[PDB]
Amino acid sequence: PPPQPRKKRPEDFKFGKILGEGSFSTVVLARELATSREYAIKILEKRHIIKENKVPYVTRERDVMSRLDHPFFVKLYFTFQDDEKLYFGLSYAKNGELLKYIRKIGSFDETCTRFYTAEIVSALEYLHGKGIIHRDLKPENILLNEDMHIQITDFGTAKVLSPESKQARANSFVGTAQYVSPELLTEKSACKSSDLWALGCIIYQLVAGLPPFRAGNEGLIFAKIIKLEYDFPEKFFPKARDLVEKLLVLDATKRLGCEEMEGYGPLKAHPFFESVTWENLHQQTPPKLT
Ligand SMILES: CCCCC(=O)N(Cc1ccc(-c2ccccc2-c2nn[nH]n2)cc1)[C@H](C(=O)O)C(C)C
Ligand SMILES: CCCCC(=O)N(Cc1ccc(-c2ccccc2-c2nn[nH]n2)cc1)[C@H](C(=O)O)C(C)C
Ligand SMILES: CCCCC(=O)N(Cc1ccc(-c2ccccc2-c2nn[nH]n2)cc1)[C@H](C(=O)O)C(C)C
Repeated sequence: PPPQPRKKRPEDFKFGKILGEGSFSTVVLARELATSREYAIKILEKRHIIKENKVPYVTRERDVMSRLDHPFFVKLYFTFQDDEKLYFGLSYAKNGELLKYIRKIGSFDETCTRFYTAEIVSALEYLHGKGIIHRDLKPENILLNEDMHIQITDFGTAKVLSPESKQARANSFVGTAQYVSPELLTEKSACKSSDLWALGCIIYQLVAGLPPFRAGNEGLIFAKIIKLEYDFPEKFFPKARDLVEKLLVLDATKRLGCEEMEGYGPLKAHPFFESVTWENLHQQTPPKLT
């Protein structure tokens, strides 16, 4: 086989605190003894994922993450298993979820909204260029590294579209109610443009402090999405409002940035992004949130 480092094993690490608990996974900070490097190790119990029919999501996460090579994504460095567990060695995003910052500060100023929006747009341009739909983009899945650059995660519900068939639509029903696109609800398929709908909701949330479609329960949220039933608060940055209006469009072929709208060029050219230097965002110093 191709030359590669020795496969790792649990005894190669000292495990420390739990960083997160999921319904079928747990993430633990670990130090690799031989290097002193720190990883976030996602651990899944084989019996549990077998019983709860989660193996396809686990295999999907490994397959999609292994294809990514870009600074705005959590990195999958290695995987291994033992008799009871599967292990993913991921980069550790020390500053946690973007959602945490929205909640603490209430909403972002225009400079920070623009910067973080531009990072997300650049990450989506990369993903869509590889024919990958995220399908569950939301602030909880946009992590922040030590330098406050984004690290998008949660690829177990992502989809690699088939280049051989020029596949544009994916059929699995996945996502989170507040960010799900109208085409997934009504046509039961998603496309790359479904991520641009989620982007619109995220920009709105950064400025307004709440996602645009919101209610106590999921069904009520769905009813608002399909009617495009939302409003802006009064002081919303005007160019950001124009951008959100060009993303939160019911017809998935009419969202700025989608292929039918001639792609990322026109989206990056939107007036909200006038000052952005798109070429090397990950090398730029992020603006301070407070
Ligand atoms: C190492 C974890 C357990 C893996 C394994 O070895 N197994 C379970 C299983 C389940 C689902 C899949 C799967 C993966 C991707 C896409 C679809 C599916 C799937 N498979 N069925 N429905 N969806 C693979 C393995 C055996 C088997 O089922 O082969 C059992 C006997 C323990
Ligand atoms: C409907 C597919 C059902 C499963 C199956 O049958 N497949 C895929 C697969 C993927 C992943 C695993 C897996 C997941 C977690 C941990 C270990 C494993 C694993 N992988 N190998 N052994 N265990 C298992 C099966 C065959 C194969 O893998 O070839 C298809 C492609 C014919
Ligand atoms: C049962 C191990 C032999 C199967 C094997 O070798 N492969 C399939 C594979 C690999 C890794 C996983 C996996 C998924 C989630 C978490 C950990 C692991 C894991 N298990 N062991 N290490 N990582 C599932 C299936 C290779 C590959 O598809 O990459 C082939 C191409 C050589």
